[PDB]
Amino acid sequence: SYAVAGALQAAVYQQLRADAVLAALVGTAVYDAVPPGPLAGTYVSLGPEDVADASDKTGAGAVHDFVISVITDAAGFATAKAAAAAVSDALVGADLVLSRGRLVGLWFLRAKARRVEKADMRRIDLVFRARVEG
Amino acid sequence: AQNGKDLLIKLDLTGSGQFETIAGLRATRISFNAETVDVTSLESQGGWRELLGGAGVRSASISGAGVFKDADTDERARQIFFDGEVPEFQVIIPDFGIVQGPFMITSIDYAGSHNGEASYELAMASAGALSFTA
Amino acid sequence: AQNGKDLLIKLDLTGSGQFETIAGLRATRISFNAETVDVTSLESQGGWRELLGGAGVRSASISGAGVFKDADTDERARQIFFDGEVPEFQVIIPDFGIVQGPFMITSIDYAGSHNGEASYELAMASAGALSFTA
Repeated sequence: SYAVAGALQAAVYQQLRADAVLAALVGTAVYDAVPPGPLAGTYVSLGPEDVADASDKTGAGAVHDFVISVITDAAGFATAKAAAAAVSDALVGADLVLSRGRLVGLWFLRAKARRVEKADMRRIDLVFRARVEG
Repeated sequence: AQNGKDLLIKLDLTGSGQFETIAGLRATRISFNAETVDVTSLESQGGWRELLGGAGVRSASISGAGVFKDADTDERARQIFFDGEVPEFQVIIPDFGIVQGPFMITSIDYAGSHNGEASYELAMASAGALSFTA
Repeated sequence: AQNGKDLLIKLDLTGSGQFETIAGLRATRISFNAETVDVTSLESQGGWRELLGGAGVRSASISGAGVFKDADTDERARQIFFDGEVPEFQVIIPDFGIVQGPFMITSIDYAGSHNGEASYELAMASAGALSFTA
C-alpha cells in the first residue's frame, strides 16, 4: 500500500457502524478481523484492497480499489442485496476525513454477487474506488 | 487535488440568475484558447519567434456529455438552440470557482442504440466576456 | 512591439474636441501618400530619376471596416455623409500619438449577409492640414 491506505481502511470502517441502516440489518457484524465465537452469519468484511499509484511531480496520490464483501447464510440473498444497498449509500459521496493525507472522491465500481462455498454462503463483493492524496 | 464530480456546468432556467446543473453529465471540459498573434521583426534575439500576447483574441469552449435524463434543465438547452440565445452559463471549478460566461450552444446531439442508454453530447463556444469570482 | 487594438480612429460628436471611436471596427488603416513630382534633367549622372520632394501634394486616406454596432458615434458618421461636410478626425497611432486632421467621409457602406453580421466599411480622404500631437 501507499501511505494513505492505513487510514483509508480506518475511515471506511468508521463510516460503517455509524450508518443508521445496517446497524439494524447486519448489526455490530462489521469487521476485518472476525472475532471468535459462533459466526453470526450476515456479516460484512473489509480487507482486500489494491492500489494503483495516481501520482505526479509534486507529491503523490493513489487509487484504492478496495473490496467490501457482504456474506449471508440466508436462504435467498435479497438479505445481502439489502445489506449492500446500505453499504454503498454510506460510502459513495463519502466526505470522509483521513488521519494521513486526503481523499478526493469515493466512487463505486464492479460488484460481483455469486454463490461461494457449497452453494450455501452467498457473498456479494463491492469494489469501491478511492482516489486519495498523500 | 479536487473531485471530478464537483466540476459542473449549469444553465439558466428562468434566464435571470437561476442555475441548475444539466443532467446525467459524464464528462465536462471547459477549454480555453488563444490565437497567438505573431509579431517577429527582421532582428529578433537570434532568430526566435516573438509574440505579443494581449492582442490575441481569446475564447473558451465547453464540451459536455452524459446520459439523456429529461429534467427541467435538459429541455432548457433545447430551447436555446431552436430560439438562438446566449444565456449566462456557468462552469464551477472545484476550488477555483464560478466562471459565469455567456456561451452559445453550437452543437447538441442526442444518440441512442438498441442495447444501451440514451446519451447526448453537448458542445459550446464562447460568446462574450467570462469572469472569475474565485 | 505594439498591439493593433490600440490604433483607434476617432470621430467628433459635437464637431469640437469630443472625440470618440466609431463602433465595433475590426480593421483600420490610415494611409499617407505623396505625389512623386519628377524633375529629371538632361544631366543626372548616369540617368537616375531625380525627384523634387517638397513640391508634390500630400494626402492621408483613412480606411476603416467593422461590425455595425449602432452607437451614436456611428450615426454621427452617417449624417456627416448626408449634409456632406469635412469635420475633424483623429487617428491615434498607438504610441506615436495623435494625427488630428480634417477628413471628408468619401465612402460609407453597410453590408449584411443571411449567415453573417451587419458590417460597415468606411473610407475617408484628407481634407486639409494634418498634425502630430504625440
